Amino acid sequence: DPDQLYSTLKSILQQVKSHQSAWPFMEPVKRTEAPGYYEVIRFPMDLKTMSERLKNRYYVSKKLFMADLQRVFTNCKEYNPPESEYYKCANILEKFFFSKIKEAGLI
Amino acid sequence: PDQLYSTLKSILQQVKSHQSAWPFMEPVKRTEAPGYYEVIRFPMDLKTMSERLKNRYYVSKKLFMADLQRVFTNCKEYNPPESEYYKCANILEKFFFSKIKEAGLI
Ligand SMILES: CNC(=O)c1cc(OCC(=O)Nc2ccccc2)ccc1OC1CCOCC1
Ligand SMILES: CNC(=O)c1cc(OCC(=O)Nc2ccccc2)ccc1OC1CCOCC1
Repeated sequence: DPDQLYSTLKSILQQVKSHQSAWPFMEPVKRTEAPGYYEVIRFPMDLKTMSERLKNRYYVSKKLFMADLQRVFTNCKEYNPPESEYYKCANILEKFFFSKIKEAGLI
Repeated sequence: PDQLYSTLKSILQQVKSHQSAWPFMEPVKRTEAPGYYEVIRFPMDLKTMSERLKNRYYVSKKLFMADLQRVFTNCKEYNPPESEYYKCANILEKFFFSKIKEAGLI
């Protein structure tokens, strides 16, 4: 069922975006704010871009959606220090993310 | 190539000796983890990574990172956020990233 998947992913993504630790991940990181970011990170990802991909019917499987969302987190942990606010936010939001996937029974 | 090999060996060994590595040392058994292999399609562990290393599979940083990252993401996907295993995954992942940055791999 394609619109089953779509509705579930929309719901999940929207809850992730509304989470209080989502703020670092809402938009493409700007080169002005992140020194040499696009030299280090070859596959940049963010929640805006994920919203568009969703709207564009790109997420035809769980696996694709997970991959982009995990990329958000791995980009962040690759680039930032472990005790930085952004790294902490990545793990809080990841925990939340997994709890919402488990809730939905996405399999 | 033996530059890469030595660096990866060193990193992997340090990861395996870390006090939070214990959940990841061997393949998870279906007897101990209900429906694990239904949820997790690409299982990974540090024993298996040691073998792959010895087997000269890790010809690039990217391949090594991928398998090690998979160890953590498998664990977080399957376990509760406040479970001991989930906590260990993040402690060990932090340690891991600090060691790869130290070596100038990523
Ligand atoms: C997911 N967001 C980031 O990874 C990020 C990192 C940023 O880090 C700057 C920096 O100097 N980081 C750094 C510090 C020490 C060592 C290496 C990198 C700055 C803005 C960043 O993007 C956010 C995008 C919108 O929210 C505010 C900033
Ligand atoms: C990386 N290891 C695991 O993910 C794991 C999960 C296991 O599942 C236990 C379990 O019931 N987890 C669970 C708890 C609440 C809800 C769903 C699953 C069992 C053994 C597991 O690994 C073994 C424990 C450490 O010793 C060797 C491997």
